[PDB]
Amino acid sequence: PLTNDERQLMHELAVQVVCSQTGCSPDAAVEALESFAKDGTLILRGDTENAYLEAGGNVLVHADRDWLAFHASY
Repeated sequence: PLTNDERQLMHELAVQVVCSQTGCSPDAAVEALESFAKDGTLILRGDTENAYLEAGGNVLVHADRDWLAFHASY
């Protein structure tokens, strides 16, 4: 399972993705992600190779699990 710090890092990467694709501000992107969370479609999951953050059935972020563990723990 993903740790709290790993989930936090995936959320920060998702905010970056939303800002990049929409030109919006980080606060705006956080609001949109929170809307997905309230609808129950903000899904964080992992397999032995990658972690994924999905919003509304679409993958916003995928990160190598070793890279994510390193950057979340150090």
